[PDB]
Amino acid sequence: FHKIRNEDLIFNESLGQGTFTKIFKGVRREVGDYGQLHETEVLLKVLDKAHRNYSESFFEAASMMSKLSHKHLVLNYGVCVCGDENILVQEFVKFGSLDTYLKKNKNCINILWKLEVAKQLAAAMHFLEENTLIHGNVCAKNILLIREEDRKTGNPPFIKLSDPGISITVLPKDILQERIPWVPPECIENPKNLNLATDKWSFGTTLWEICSGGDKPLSALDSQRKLQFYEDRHQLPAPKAAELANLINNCMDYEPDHRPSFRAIIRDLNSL
Ligand SMILES: c1nc2c(NC3CCCCC3)nc(Nc3ccc(N4CCOCC4)cc3)nc2[nH]1
Repeated sequence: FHKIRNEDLIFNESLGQGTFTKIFKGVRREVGDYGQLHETEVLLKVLDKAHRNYSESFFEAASMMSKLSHKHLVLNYGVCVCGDENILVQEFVKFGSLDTYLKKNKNCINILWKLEVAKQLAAAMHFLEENTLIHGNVCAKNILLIREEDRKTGNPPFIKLSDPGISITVLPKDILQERIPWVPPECIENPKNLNLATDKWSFGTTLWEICSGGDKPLSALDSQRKLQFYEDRHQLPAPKAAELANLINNCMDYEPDHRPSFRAIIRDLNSL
């Protein structure tokens, strides 16, 4: 990772929090191409000091996203490690997270918008699958909107996938359980079971989110009831906008080997 000086980072407004993290908008002072000085908007992700013993997995998650270059993956700019502070410096994405956007605009996002975003997510996941790279935390909170639909020029929305955060292979079991039904049943059974098939299941859950106006599936269930939902081999209810319900259920197959390839998923989306 490129090291960024603490003195070159300005922290501004809080945008939210993740698992053991706090997230801020900020500014990076840098020398750009041609030696020109710039002050650039950036996303600053800060690992909680109390959880600094997770720093390796915190940074490894961003490393994954920088292994490859792709138009649908958020860019990492560098890191700042100062004292007990572990900071990831990333691309600031203008319109924020997809789950909040879907809720704010639930009454003016139509099925073609949802389909285009699903296709873009599937394109990203196909790229990762071809590179045998596991993401491990596909969810609408980890999708960011670079630009909105422009109905007048026929320009679609454009999304990027963000880094997965600290891996479910090291997180406390209670956090994995709270993340049902994004975490697949085999990973609840054994977090070592994390596999490319993991991301097909989570992709299904994320499609459910995309079709549900920012509702969170099973949010009314406490953790014990979420665990029992998997024990009973239940499926999520069809979204009211049900056009992708079959694909959701095909991806959320309790048998990992039966989940479709992302090539097959894209074929299904393109046939709609
Ligand atoms: C990598 N990770 C990113 C973000 N993650 C946030 C993490 C906390 C919840 C909101 C998204 N936000 C980013 N930008 C935001 C842009 C607008 C935002 N909102 C717009 C709608 O009104 C609320 C703020 C929020 C975050 N960019 C980014 N790159």
